[PDB]
Order: sequence, then C-alpha cells, then structure tokens
Amino acid sequence: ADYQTIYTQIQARGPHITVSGEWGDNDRVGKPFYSYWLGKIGDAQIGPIYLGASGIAAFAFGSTAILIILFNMAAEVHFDPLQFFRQFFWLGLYPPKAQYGMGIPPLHDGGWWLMAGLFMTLSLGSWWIRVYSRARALGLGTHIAWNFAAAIFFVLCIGCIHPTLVGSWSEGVPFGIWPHIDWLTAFSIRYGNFYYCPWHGFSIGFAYGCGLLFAAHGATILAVARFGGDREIEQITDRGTAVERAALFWRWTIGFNATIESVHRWGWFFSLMVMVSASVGILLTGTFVDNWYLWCVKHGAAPDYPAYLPATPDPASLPGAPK
Amino acid sequence: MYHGALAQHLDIAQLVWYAQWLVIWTVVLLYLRREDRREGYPLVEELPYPKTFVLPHGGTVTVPRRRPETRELKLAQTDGFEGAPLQPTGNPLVDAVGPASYAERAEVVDATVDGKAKIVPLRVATDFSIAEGDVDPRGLPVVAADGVEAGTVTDLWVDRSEHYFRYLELSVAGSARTALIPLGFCDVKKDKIVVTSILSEQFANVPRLQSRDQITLREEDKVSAYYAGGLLYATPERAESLL
Amino acid sequence: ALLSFERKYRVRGGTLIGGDLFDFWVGPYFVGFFGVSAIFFIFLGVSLIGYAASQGPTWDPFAISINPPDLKYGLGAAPLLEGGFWQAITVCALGAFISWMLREVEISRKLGIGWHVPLAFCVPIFMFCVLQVFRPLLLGSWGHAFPYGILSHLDWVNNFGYQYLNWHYNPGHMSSVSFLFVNAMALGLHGGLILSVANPGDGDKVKTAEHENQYFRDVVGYSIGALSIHRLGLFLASNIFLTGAFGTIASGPFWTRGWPEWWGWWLDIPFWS
Amino acid sequence: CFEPPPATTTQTGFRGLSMGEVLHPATVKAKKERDAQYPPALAAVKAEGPPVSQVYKNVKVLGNLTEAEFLRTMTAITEWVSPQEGCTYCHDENNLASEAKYPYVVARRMLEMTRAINTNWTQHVAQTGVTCYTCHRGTPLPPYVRYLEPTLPLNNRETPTHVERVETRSGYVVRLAKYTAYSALNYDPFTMFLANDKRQVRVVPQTALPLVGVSRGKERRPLSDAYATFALMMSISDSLGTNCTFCHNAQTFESWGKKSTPQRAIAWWGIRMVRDLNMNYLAPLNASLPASRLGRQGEAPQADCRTCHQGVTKPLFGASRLKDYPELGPIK
Ligand code: BCL
Ligand code: BCL
Ligand code: BCL
Ligand SMILES: C/C=C1/c2cc3[nH]c4c(c3C)C(=O)[C@H](C(=O)OC)c4c3nc(cc4[nH]c(cc(n2)[C@@H]1C)c(C(C)=O)c4C)[C@@H](C)[C@@H]3CCC(=O)OC/C=C(\C)CCC[C@H](C)CCC[C@H](C)CCCC(C)C
Ligand SMILES: CC(C)=CCC/C(C)=C/CC/C(C)=C/CC/C(C)=C/CC/C(C)=C/CC/C(C)=C/CC/C(C)=C/CC1=C(C)C(=O)c2ccccc2C1=O
Ligand code: HEC
Ligand code: HEC
Ligand code: HEC
Ligand SMILES: CC(C)=CCC/C(C)=C/C=C\C(C)=C\C=C\C(C)=C\C=C/C=C(C)/C=C/C=C(\C)CC/C=C(\C)CCCC(C)C
Repeated sequence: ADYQTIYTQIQARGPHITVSGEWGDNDRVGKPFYSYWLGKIGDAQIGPIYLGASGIAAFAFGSTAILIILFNMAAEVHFDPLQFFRQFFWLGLYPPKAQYGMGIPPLHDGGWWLMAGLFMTLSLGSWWIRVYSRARALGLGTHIAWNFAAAIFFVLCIGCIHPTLVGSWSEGVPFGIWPHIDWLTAFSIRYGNFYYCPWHGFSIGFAYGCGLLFAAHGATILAVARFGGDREIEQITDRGTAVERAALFWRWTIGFNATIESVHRWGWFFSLMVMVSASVGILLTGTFVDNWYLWCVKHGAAPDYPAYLPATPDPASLPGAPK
Repeated sequence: MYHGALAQHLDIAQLVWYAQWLVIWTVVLLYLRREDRREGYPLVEELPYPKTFVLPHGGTVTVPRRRPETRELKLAQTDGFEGAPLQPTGNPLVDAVGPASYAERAEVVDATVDGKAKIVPLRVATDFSIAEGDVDPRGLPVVAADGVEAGTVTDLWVDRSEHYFRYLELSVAGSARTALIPLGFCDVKKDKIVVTSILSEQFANVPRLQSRDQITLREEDKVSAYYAGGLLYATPERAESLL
Repeated sequence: ALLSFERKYRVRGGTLIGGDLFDFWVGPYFVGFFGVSAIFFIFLGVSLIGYAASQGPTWDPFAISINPPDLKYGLGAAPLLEGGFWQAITVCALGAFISWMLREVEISRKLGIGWHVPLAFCVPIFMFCVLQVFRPLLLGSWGHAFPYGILSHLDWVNNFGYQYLNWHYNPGHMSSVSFLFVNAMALGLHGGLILSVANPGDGDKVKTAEHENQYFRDVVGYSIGALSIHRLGLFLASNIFLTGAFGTIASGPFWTRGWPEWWGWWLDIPFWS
Repeated sequence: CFEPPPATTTQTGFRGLSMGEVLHPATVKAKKERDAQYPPALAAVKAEGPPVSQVYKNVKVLGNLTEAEFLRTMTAITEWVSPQEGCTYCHDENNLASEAKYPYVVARRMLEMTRAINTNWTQHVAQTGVTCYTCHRGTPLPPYVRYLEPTLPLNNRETPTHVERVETRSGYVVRLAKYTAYSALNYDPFTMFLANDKRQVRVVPQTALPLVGVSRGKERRPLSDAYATFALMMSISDSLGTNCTFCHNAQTFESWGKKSTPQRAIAWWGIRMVRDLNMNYLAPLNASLPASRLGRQGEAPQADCRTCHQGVTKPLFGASRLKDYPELGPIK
C-alpha cells in the first residue's frame, strides 16, 4: 500500500518561497507558521496572505452586509442574547412580503434586505477582481475567475435578475439559515415542481458529475502518486509513466481516456455547467414558464400512474360548492 | 395570451432545450474529446493540430512528442490473436516491461522556479530538514519483502519546490552502491523502513543515476518503475491469480 | 488499436480469479473473469428491462417505469408484473456494479497502481444499497425502494422528502448537500488552477508548482498542496454519500416526524425554553 | 433525538411513489388511550310524554324532547363540559330557567353549533359527527384553541414558560414555529386562513405558461402567499398527525383526480366548516364570555383543525355517539 496517499510520513521544512507578482509584493502580510498536524494531510505552512484594494473592499462591503443581517436578526429576538443564540437558525432578513413591484420597499418590509443585498453584491464583485487580478499578477490564466463569475452570476439571477424580470422584489432569497432554506420550497411550489425543470436536471447531472469526476480523478492521482502523478504541470509538458498508466487504467475500463491536461478541462467544464445550467433555468422561470410540471405535461413528457386510492374530484369544481 | 408563446404549439423554453443539447455535444465531441487526443495518438498495430508550450527555463515542447530514438521491447506475444497479452523474454524489472515500464522523459534535471535542481538529497539541500516529531530514517535498516536487510538509509531526497520528500537513498548491502527508493514504497517505522515491493537481492539492479547529487526526469521514471514492477514480478506467485 | 505508449503495459497477470483463462483484451477493453460476469449481468438486466417495458403502456423513454411491489408483499417474492421484474433487475444491477468494481481491481494490479479508484467506486454502490436494500429491510418491505424510470424515480425522491415534511432540515441531508457543493467548487478551483498554469496565455512561459502554491496563498492565505488536493477531492466527493447515508436510513426506521421538529433537542432544552 | 423501530407505514399512492403514513406505535398508543376516555353513551330512556317545550319554561332548542330525554341530554352535556362543577356551572341552583350565568347563554349557542356541524357539514364529519366532548374533552375550556396571535403551549391545560407567554416578545418566533411543525415560516396560518374566508389557500397556476395580465409587477401575487400556504399545510399536517402524502401526490400538489386522495377533499370541506364555526358561532361569543376568556385584541377563543383532531387524522380515532344523541344532529 502507498502510505503517502493517506498521510505524509516524513514532513519537510524549508525557507519559505515568495514568487514575485507584477504588483502587490509589498501588500502580502503575516508571519508564516507551521502546523504539524495540518502538515500530515496538506502543506504545514499557514500564511502569509495578500491584502490589496479589492480584498479590503470585499471585507468592508461584506462585513457591512453581514452587520445589517445580524442586527436585524437580533431585533427579531428583541435583543435578548440567550434567545439570539438559541433561535439563531430560525432568524432571518426577509424580502418584501407585500407586493410593491419593483419599488424600493419600506425598511421594515424588505428595505434592509435589499440594502444587505446591494452590499453583498459589491463584496462579491470586489472579491472577483482579487481572484482575477492575482492570476494576472502572477502570469496565470484566468480559468478560476471565469468559473467564479458564473457562480456570482447564478447568485444575481436568484437575487435580483429573476425578481426584476417578473417585476417583484418579493421573489428574492431571504438571509438566514432556515429562512433561505424555506425559500427553496416556496419557489419550487410556485413554479410547478423544480424536478420538472430540465435545467434543474442538467444542473444536477453536472453537480453529481463533479462528484464522480473528483472521486475518479482524486483516486487516480493517488493511485499513481507512486510515480509522482501529483506533479501534473510537468506531466502535461513531459508525459511520465504516472499519466500513461492513468490514461490506460481508464482506456481499459471504459474504452477511452483523457490526458492529464484535458481531465482538468472536463472538471472545469462540469463545475461551470452546474452554474450555467442553473442560471438559464432561473431566467426561464416565471418569465416564460409558470408551471414546469404542466410544461412537461404540455409536451407529453410527464409520467403518469394508475390510481391506488380512488380518484378524487376537485371539490371546488362541484355544483353548489362554496367559494 | 401567454408570455413565451410562439408560432405553432411552440414556446421559448422549448427552443432553448435544443440549443442547450447542441452546445453541450459540440463542446464534448468537437473540443473536449479532441483535447483528449493530445497524447497516445495516432494509434498503432479527428486529431487536433499540435499544441506548443514555452518552457519556464528556456526551450519549447510540442505535444505529443516525437522521440529521435525508440526502445527495443524484450517481450514475446503469447498468441497470434490481436488482443493477446505479451510475455517478458527476460528479467522484466531490468528490461522494464509491464508495470516495470518507464517513459522516455527528458534527460534533464527537474528545476525549481529559480532554476536550481528540484529533487536533491539533504546533503546538498543543507537549508532543509525533517519536521520535529517525525522519524529521521537516516541510519535505519531497510527490510525487503523476504525479511532480509537490503541496506541502510543514507539520505532523503527533497522536492525543494513543494517542500516534500520523494525518495530515500540507501546503501545497498554487499554491492558498494546506493539506490534510491520512492517514499511511496517505504513503510516508515521508528527502527526500520519496510519495503514489500521487491526482495533484498533485487535492490542490486535498481536503475543507477549518472550523477550522485542530482537526478533527471527519466531517471526518476526508471527508479519508480522498477519497484512497481516488483508488485507483479518480485516473485513468480505475484504474476498468478490471487485465488 | 493500441495507444502509442500502450504495448509495453499489455502483459499477463494481476487477476483475482481465472488466471490466463479470461486474461485478454477485446479492443481497448480488458476482460478478466469480472468482465465476463459484468456482461452477463448487464445482458440479463437489460433483457428484463426490455421484456418488462414491452408489457407496459408506453415506449417513451421519459414515461417508462419499472416499479417495486406494493408494501403488502413485504420482503417476499412478488408477481413478475407486480414487482417481480423490479426485484430481478435490482439483483442484476448489484451484480454488474460489484463485477465492475472487481474488474477495476484486476486492471489496477496489472498496471501496478493502487486500488484507489475501485475503493472509491464502492461508495456509490454502498449508497444504492442503502436506498434499495438496507432501508427497505429496516422498514420491512421492498416497496419502499425507488422505481427504475427516468422521470418516475424523481417522483419517489420528491414524495419521500415530503413524507418528512421538510427534508431540507434533515441533518444528514445538510451534510450531504454541503459536500456536494464544496466538491463541485473545489473541482472548479483545482481544474482552473492546473489549466491557468499550463495556459498562461499569449506566448508566455508555462508556470510552476511554486506558482500554484503562491496563487492560493495570495488569495486565501493557504495552499493545501498538489498531492493533497487529490486526497481532499476524493474525501469531499465520497462524503456526499458517506454522510448522506445517515440521513436516508434514519428517515422512517429512526425518525417518523418531520425533520424540522428533530431540532427540538436544541430548541427545547429547558433552561432557555 | 431519535425514535426506535419498528414503524407503522401505510400506502396512499401507487407502488414506488413512496406515498403513505409513517407512524410511531408508542405515540399512537398514548393518543388512543387519551381518546378512549370518551364517556360511553347514556342508557336509553322513556320515549313517551309531553314535550319539554310544554313542561319547561325557557327551553328554546331542545323543545321537542320528552322530559326524560331532555334530562339525559343535560346529564350528557355536564359529563362532556363541566363534570367537576356539575349542573351549577351553567345553572342558578335555585332557578334553572335563569340565564344569569354566562355559561348558560354560550351553551345554548353551542347546542346550535353542534347541531349545525352534524347537519350542515356532513361532507366533513360524515356519520361520525361531533359531540361537546370532541372539542371540550371534559373541561369548560377546550384544551386546543387559537387567538388572533400565536400562543404556547398548544395545550392550554399546560403551564407556560416565561418565554412561551404571549407577552414575552423575544419568544414570538418559537410560538410561530411550534404552530407550523417547527418550521421557520414567518406566517400565522390561523388568522391568515382559518379565522375567516378572506384569503386563497391556492397559489399554484393551473396553466403551463404565464397568463398575460396577471403575471407582471403589481398584477402578481407576492411569493409570500406560497410561504403562507406552506405554513398552513405544515400546521394541517401536524394537527392531524400526518404528512403531505396522506392528501397529495407531491408530483403535483395543485392537481386533483388521481393526484389527490379522498382525504384531501374531506379536508377541503373541513376548511369551509372551520371558517363557518369561527365567523358565525365562535367569534361573536366575545360579547357573551367574560374578559378573562378573551385574547389581547378582545377575541373569543377560536377553532382550528387541532381543536377536534388533537394530533389524529380522525378525531377520537373515529369514535361516534351519533345514534345515541339524535338531538345533536342531523336535524330533520
Ligand atoms: C436519493 C436520490 C436519487 C436520485 C435523484 C435524482 C435527481 C433529483 C435528479 C436525478 C437525475 C438523474 N439520475 Mg438519479 N437519483 C437516484 C439514483 C440514480 C441511479 C441509481 C443506479 O441509483 C441512476 C442510474 C440515476 C440516474 C439519473 C440520470 C437519469 C440523471 C442524471 C444523473 C447524472 O448525470 O449523474 C452523473 C453521471 C454522469 C454525468 C455520467 C452519465 C450518466 C448517464 C446520464 C446515466 C444514464 C442512465 C440511464 C437512466 C439508463 C439506465 C440504464 C439502462 C438499463 C440502459 N439516478 C437516487 C435514488 N436523480 C437528474 C435528471 O435529470 O433526472 C432525469 C436529476 O435532476
Ligand atoms: C423543495 C425544493 C426543491 C429544490 C429547489 C431549488 C431551487 C429554487 C433552485 C434549485 C437549484 C438546484 N438544485 Mg434543487 N431543489 C429540490 C431538489 C434537488 C435535488 C434532489 C436530489 O432532490 C438535487 C440534487 C438538487 C440540486 C440542485 C442544484 C444542483 C441546483 C443548483 C443550486 C446550487 O448549486 O447552489 C449552490 C451554489 C451557490 C448558491 C453559489 C454561491 C457562489 C458564491 C460566489 C459564494 C459567495 C459566498 C460568500 C462568502 C457569501 C457572502 C454573503 C455575506 C452576507 C456577505 N435539488 C427540490 C425539488 N433547487 C437551483 C437551480 O438550479 O435552479 C434552476 C435553484 O435556483
Ligand atoms: C422535496 C425533495 C427533497 C429531497 C429529497 C431527498 C431524498 C429522499 C434523499 C435525498 C438525498 C440527497 N439529496 Mg436531496 N432533496 C431535496 C433537496 C436537495 C437539494 C437542494 C438544492 O435543495 C440538493 C443539492 C440535494 C442533494 C441531495 C444529495 C446530495 C443527496 C444524495 C443523492 C443520492 O443519494 O444519489 C444516489 C445516487 C446513486 C445511488 C447512483 C449509483 C450509481 C451506480 C453505482 C452506478 C450506476 C451505473 C449506471 C446504471 C451505468 C449506465 C451505463 C452507461 C454507459 C453510463 N437535495 C428536497 C428538499 N434527497 C439522498 C440522501 O443522501 O439523503 C440524506 C436521499 O436519500
Ligand atoms: C460519491 C460517489 C460518486 C460517484 C463515484 C464513481 N462513480 C464511478 C466510479 C467512481 C469512483 C467509477 O469507477 C465508475 C466509472 O467507470 O467511471 C466512468 C463510475 C460510474 N459511475 C456511473 C454513473 C453514476 N455515478 C453516479 C454517482 C456517483 N459516482 C457519486 C456522486 C450517478 C448518479 C449520481 O446518479 C450515476 C448515474 C457510470 C458512468 C460508472 C459505472 C459504470 C458501471 O458500473 O458499469 C456496470 C453497469 C452497467 C454497464 C449497467 C447495468 C445495467 C443494470 C443491470 C440495469 C439498470 C437498472 C438501474 C437501477 C435503472 C436505473 C434507471 C433510473 C435511475 C432512471
Ligand atoms: C463489447 C463487449 C461486450 C466487451 C466485453 C468487455 C467489457 C467489460 C466491455 C465494457 C463495455 C461497457 C459496459 C462499456 C461502458 C463503459 C462506460 C460505463 C462508459 C460511460 C462513459 C462515461 C459516462 C464516463 C463518465 C465520466 C466522464 C464524463 C469522463 C470523461 C473524462 C474522462 C475520460 C475521465 C477519465 C480520466 C481520469 C478521471 C483521470 O484522472 C486521468 C488521468 C490521466 C490520464 C487520463 C485520465 C482519464 O482519462
Ligand atoms: C352548560 C354547560 C350546561 C350544563 C352543564 C347543564 N345545563 Fe341545563 N341547560 C343549559 C342550557 C343552555 C339550557 C337551555 C337550552 C334550551 O333548550 O333552550 C339548559 C336547560 C335546562 C333545563 C330546562 C329548564 C327550563 O328552561 O325550564 C333544565 C331542566 C336543565 N337545563 C337542567 C340541567 C341539569 C339537571 C343539569 C345537570 C345535572 C344541567 N342542566 C347542566 C346548559 C347547561
Ligand atoms: C369545537 C369544535 C367545539 C364544540 C363542538 C363545542 N364547543 Fe363549546 N366551546 C368551544 C370553544 C373554542 C369555546 C371558547 C373557549 C371557552 O371556554 O370559553 C367554547 C366555549 C363554551 C362554553 C363557555 C365556557 C367558559 O369559558 O366558561 C361552554 C359552556 C360550552 N362551550 C359548552 C359546549 C357544549 C354544551 C357543547 C355541545 C353540546 C359545545 N360546547 C360544543 C369549542 C367547542
Ligand atoms: C389533507 C389531509 C392535507 C394535508 C395533510 C396537506 N394538505 Fe396541502 N392541501 C390540502 C388542500 C385541501 C388544499 C387546497 C386548499 C383549498 O383551498 O382548496 C391544499 C393545498 C396545498 C397546496 C397549494 C395547492 C395550490 O393549488 O396552490 C400546496 C402547495 C400544498 N397543499 C402542499 C402541502 C404540503 C407540502 C403538505 C405537507 C407537508 C400538505 N400540503 C399537507 C390538503 C392537505
Ligand atoms: C463570524 C464569521 C467569520 C462570519 C459570520 C457569518 C454570519 C453569521 C452571517 C449572518 C448569518 C447567516 C449565516 C446568514 C446566512 C445567509 C444565507 C446563507 C443567505 C443565502 C443567500 C442569499 C442571497 C442569495 C441574497 C441575494 C441578494 C442579491 C443578489 C441582491 C441583489 C441586489 C441588488 C442588485 C440591488 C440593486 C437595486 C438597487 C435599486 C437597490
């Protein structure tokens, strides 16, 4: 067995390396320290971290959003500390309950929610600049930034684009552990069962697909760690037996295979598509589909089942029934 | 009237469904599956135009490689059937066939970002050490699959780019040499390093390095492959059925 | 037929059972004893699906469904058309899965690599068994298992959740979902990183292992490492089902109320009630 | 934290839909024992004699009974409502025709309410019906009532904690939660849906595409309505000690026919019945009950599903006294 694939038997220590970026070298902060136990299942060095204007801006905008949320939560328990701590999961910051359309809602009924959302959006945008600019500073491709962009875009879809397209801030996601959860069901119910949204299915296949691919890829690299398969950049530019055996394991199993470079394209694509699929689904929801189940019924796709208990007429349709 | 309704019994969500499928299959079949063919092709016994990488330390490479030389395989076919397995004609560990196979990697030293040799023994990497609390294997006996002492650990080889030990170096008992072994083939105990991949005698033919204090990408391949070959070839029983 | 680097690896050996008998290739695919048994179970399973499906009211892929028995049949045999086909197909599914896994072990051995992938493949097989075998046994009827149909199996998942009022509050579910999310996120990060290093853009130099660790130290103040991200990835993915399994098997056998109410253990502690 | 096996499970939909009840035997046992306390019917009495409209001075509703029959009903009522206090809960001991005590006037109206339920709402109560006991369970104040704000504990025979008290504002979210099966849904489904007939429980479209004129901006219902409906349904579920699949195939909540069970239609009639009881019999009693019975907005206690059902899909597991007391309905 390869014990190294479980944990690092013998850890190494060294002078810490700093690779210069085109700018911002002076804005790296912190004294690096070494954790023995972390060192068994990752690199032992924690820190330093890069600051920079966009990272700072992210913390300022994001902390503001979080402060607005937490303060409104505390009010919901009338500023009792014990109850705040107890009831925390049930507390939340809600979008407008009344229909004011796209008018900016009153503070007590949606206005604080909208404000926290504005600051969260600024925080996300700021962090994206960081993720993008750091790559450019280090002469790296912007693969991570563009994947991140899609995730941000999905958040904007459920947060303000769908609300804007159907014209009501009431459709947005609340802030809160259970309350943002409650929205999932409310939204699915309203639009006719999200199991019947095809983009929900696409998103799920890709989400499950990322599970499959990282289990398979992670396991594969561990399995060829004996040949240094983890050194994947130089395995790309100079194929080693690690990735020859990896390719052949899969070729012999499923009849075809990837390369050490291309498997990362598959993973990146699958990841991306969870968010691209979700976004399109949300954008079609409410705008051009009001009931996904009935949309499937329209197109003849929905499964049907025999009666078990006897069919039940809608009593609201019966003669002389009350309203 | 309905939002999203079009001519016929047709609607917009319906149209986007076909577009979605088209995009996915185009990406998969016309791009991703072509990126999959940058190594191992053309087959022997649909392809993208070549990709060229500018290397970090001078020079370029274009993949897949065309090597100016190719190796002669000491293998015999077991039958005339197209899909029949091959069979080693000699010692498969030294001949490097099957799981003892290595790749024709560059005979260049893997480098650090600042251009120094990446994989080096601690006698060269004097600014590196083993973390407090972990076993220092130097001076410990190496015990092979047959329970015989094959040698004594003389050094560790560290990756200076990732701060990660990748090989032990041991004096081979009765053969006036040292051999490297990847740490994946070592079970590190307090008083010994256990190696079940090969028998004690088989340490004698581990591929040798050209220089004592550095190692090339091909040499790393050769060394790693040798022990892997042992998993199937160390003894006659290992090539046979488990049950 | 062979990849350019394939021939040297095409040796005999690494089998669990059979010996040389099944130790050969059919095109790119390795066979082995478990390749034979895999094809056997697959052929048998697909045949049963076809025979059962012809007896139904539709050939539409979305609408076809092969369902388990009524609850009242318990853990016994059921008539072929009233749940028996389901029972047989289930057996074939399990045989194919386990065969596939063991075949991968034989291929690992031949290649001189670790058995990480087949071990990983035991996870989704394990979860299937939790859904179709272990939970139904505990509840006392095969009829609690999910049906085999493209859209119908979604209706099962859906009703099952709502039987416990709000399944989102299921604590094993919360863990399962968290792992689904973090894994997909980590795959995007990792895939993106490796491509960003090998494809710097323009005509720039490919970067380094040092650059990898610098990027993530800069962005989040920590980089886990090249090998370690492959251990982490496998751990995160696996735990989608390893943790999920607890929430699935708890629902019914160990809990019959709605899931939100479960959290009363915390909410209803006397001292803050 | 958890409940031990084995579990009682039923099937309420086609095999392989996972529709059906999931019950804990110990819980069902406790409830069966509690409901078994229902006093048995009083023995039959003499059918011949003058009607009490002749014999007695101030009989308005039960005037056609014979004296024996009438006094039997008085005894039954006492058992069901005020067994510990006896006749004098409602009566001036020295003048039985006097309406001087508030319980008397309320009780007359409750006789009318009960007869109305068993006559006019058989689409819900069927031949099972209700007696005073169904709600009261042997006390003047029924154990499961609602005010125009959430209250805890759900059972008013239980002593409240400080935080459970309606005056303690920090406990509001929990009072809301425990009425919607512990969900964090921020809606009171009682006042929203059961106190009156103002709101529409249905929230899902019956068209595949969005209908023009109802689908944009201020034409739209707010999504809040979908949360509020879900809150009522969590409350309904808990009050009947069941789950959604007792009434719906979750495939399509909004569909009837093979997608709903017979129980769902009965429940529909139940919502209409509750609204009649509240609007026309219970709410107006605030004029007749003392200040000490009223809520903080001057409201009389009112009824929801739990009032009768008390955690079971059928009240008292379907126990009936209908044949034993024809004077409680159905009325010819
Ligand atoms: C408890 C949770 C549920 C469940 C809840 C859901 C939900 C929710 C959704 C799905 C969806 C899917 N599920 Mg499911 N699903 C469950 C168990 C299964 C099992 C099984 C053997 O147990 C299988 C084969 C499937 C298969 C499927 C696919 C039809 C679909 C996409 C998955 C995907 O891309 O994954 C990753 C794998 C890949 C990317 C590789 C490609 C795999 C291909 C697509 C599998 C095709 C199998 C097909 C049905 C043929 C069966 C074999 C025949 C005999 C030939 N599910 C369990 C019971 N499933 C999605 C959908 O769109 O439904 C129609 C979806 O939204
Ligand atoms: C009863 C409820 C419904 C339901 C309601 C919904 C609704 C509504 C939606 C989904 C969506 C999805 N559902 Mg669903 N879903 C149900 C059942 C399922 C089942 C199942 C087995 O039954 C599965 C596998 C899924 C799976 C999924 C996901 C794959 C999919 C995408 C969401 C996602 O990845 O977000 C996880 C990722 C994110 C949220 C991205 C976050 C990224 C950002 C950048 C991170 C920022 C962090 C930052 C630090 C935070 C700062 C905040 C501070 C305040 C400042 N659903 C049932 C039927 N589901 C989504 C979808 O695809 O719709 C088409 C969606 O909108
Ligand atoms: C109202 C409905 C419910 C709901 C009801 C359920 C129920 C019930 C269950 C889950 C479970 C899960 N839910 Mg859910 N879930 C809901 C909302 C969500 C949301 C969301 C965004 O709101 C998300 C992200 C999820 C996500 C998830 C998953 C993480 C989790 C595990 C799925 C699984 O077991 O697959 C299983 C997949 C398999 C078993 C696949 C097996 C594959 C085999 C080994 C290979 C097959 C080979 C194939 C046939 C080959 C074909 C040949 C071709 C050539 C390829 N759910 C809502 C609230 N969910 C499960 C869980 O773990 O609960 C804790 C579960 O039991
Ligand atoms: C956490 C663990 C994750 C994970 C991990 C891994 N996943 C692996 C490996 C690892 C490590 C591999 O080693 C192996 C592989 O080779 O990689 C390509 C594999 C594989 N993952 C597949 C599907 C897959 N993974 C899913 C989930 C996860 N994967 C989770 C997320 C899901 C979901 C989510 O639904 C699906 C659909 C196949 C492509 C492949 C098996 C092929 C097979 O075993 O051949 C043998 C079996 C057949 C060829 C078919 C048998 C026909 C039966 C008898 C008749 C059908 C009956 C059936 C029940 C009807 C259902 C229909 C209805 C639901 C509509
Ligand atoms: C004809 C006959 C009866 C023959 C008998 C012999 C026999 C047993 C034949 C098998 C026949 C059967 C049943 C074939 C079906 C095989 C299957 C299950 C095919 C499904 C293909 C699917 C859906 C795969 C899903 C995963 C997916 C999206 C993969 C694409 C990306 C790839 C190829 C990832 C694999 C891959 C990974 C994960 C690496 O880490 C890695 C590292 C270094 C080099 C290469 C690789 C590599 O190729
Ligand atoms: C309420 C909770 C009551 C209890 C307990 C008892 N009685 Fe009653 N009684 C009640 C009402 C509302 C009425 C009027 C109903 C009507 O039909 O109009 C009555 C009426 C009587 C009468 C008729 C007297 C008359 O008007 O002449 C009698 C004789 C009577 N009640 C007797 C009685 C006895 C003996 C009781 C206990 C042993 C008893 N009542 C309890 C309300 C309630
Ligand atoms: C629910 C479905 C009920 C049925 C059936 C009957 N009663 Fe009732 N009653 C009910 C409520 C919710 C209330 C208000 C709470 C309260 O106790 O005030 C009542 C009230 C009365 C009272 C007044 C009690 C008091 O506060 O002193 C009486 C005397 C009374 N109810 C009697 C009564 C009788 C005799 C019934 C049937 C013959 C009857 N009630 C039916 C709820 C319900
Ligand atoms: C009866 C025994 C029911 C149980 C248990 C649950 N529901 Fe229900 N639901 C029921 C009825 C009679 C109605 C219609 C009310 C009316 O005025 O006609 C409903 C309604 C819903 C809806 C809305 C349907 C619509 O068209 O908009 C939903 C979305 C719904 N119910 C969901 C639901 C859930 C999730 C349940 C358990 C958790 C649940 N219901 C229980 C009857 C009954
Ligand atoms: C101490 C540690 C380190 C940090 C603490 C974290 C903490 C306690 C946070 C607060 C409590 C918690 C956990 C809350 C959780 C909330 C969750 C999970 C919320 C989830 C989702 C919320 C979403 C998607 C909200 C989205 C909102 C938007 C997209 C808004 C967009 C708004 C605009 C575009 C405004 C423009 C219009 C203009 C006219 C005003």
